[PDB]
Amino acid sequence: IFPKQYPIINFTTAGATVQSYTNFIRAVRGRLTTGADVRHEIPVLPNRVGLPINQRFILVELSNHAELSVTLALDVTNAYVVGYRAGNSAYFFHPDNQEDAEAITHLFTDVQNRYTFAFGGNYDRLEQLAGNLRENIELGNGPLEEAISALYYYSTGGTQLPTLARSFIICIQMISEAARFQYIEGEMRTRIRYNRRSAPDPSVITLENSWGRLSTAIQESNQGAFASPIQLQRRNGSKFSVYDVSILIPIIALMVYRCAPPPSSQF
Ligand SMILES: Cc1nc2c(=O)[nH]c(N)nc2o1
Repeated sequence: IFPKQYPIINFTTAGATVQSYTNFIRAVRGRLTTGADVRHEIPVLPNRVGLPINQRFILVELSNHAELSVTLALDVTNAYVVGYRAGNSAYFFHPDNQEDAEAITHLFTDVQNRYTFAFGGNYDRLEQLAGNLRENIELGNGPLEEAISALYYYSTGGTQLPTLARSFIICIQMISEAARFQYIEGEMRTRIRYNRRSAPDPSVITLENSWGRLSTAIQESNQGAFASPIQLQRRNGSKFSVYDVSILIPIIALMVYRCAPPPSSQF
């Protein structure tokens, strides 16, 4: 068979319970990073520069209430959704470079049908197709169920790219972004409990737009002190400035590898 299969984590849009989602995200997090290499207490993702293909991706099996199954391919280096497998058909986003395309040539290799989009799943482009911004795309267990279904039905015919793109944006935020920020995870949990389905408010949006930035600052921050104030956005849109790692402790969960580690302070 394929030289070792990447670890898969299951999640179903059936028993909508807060803890099931918490366990889901928790598993994904621990599945991505080994736990070592933490810049100022915050965990760091493996550097792609020396990360072998056999340690490049993670899979997430999404079961729908109507017994549907889709498997997304997450990139360990930054929880990037590269594609998915709808049964025996696979779809991947247009890679940004050679190495990535070469790396992509490993996911769902046993598929009878394999395809690659002309566009990229990156928010900026994905939103164009969806014809709606993230602030107009609702999140929650409800929208998630719909999303998973849409991905599954792409291969049949009833696809509609706008809907397809929107479906991806949902899965991305609820799975990937939720793992990146404990804060976002909480937002989804709040929704699920009260069976609430709503669009991500300013605070959530900004964090997504600042993941890499924060990762850079947190790593280059001497003794935790941020070299320059990073203006984040509050729930009502009003901007507030962050000055230290301390504030981000309960917020950010995972950081992308930026620079070389310090004198291996993790022990
Ligand atoms: C976390 C994450 N953000 C994105 C994005 O914007 N696009 C794609 N394709 N995958 C992602 O994964």
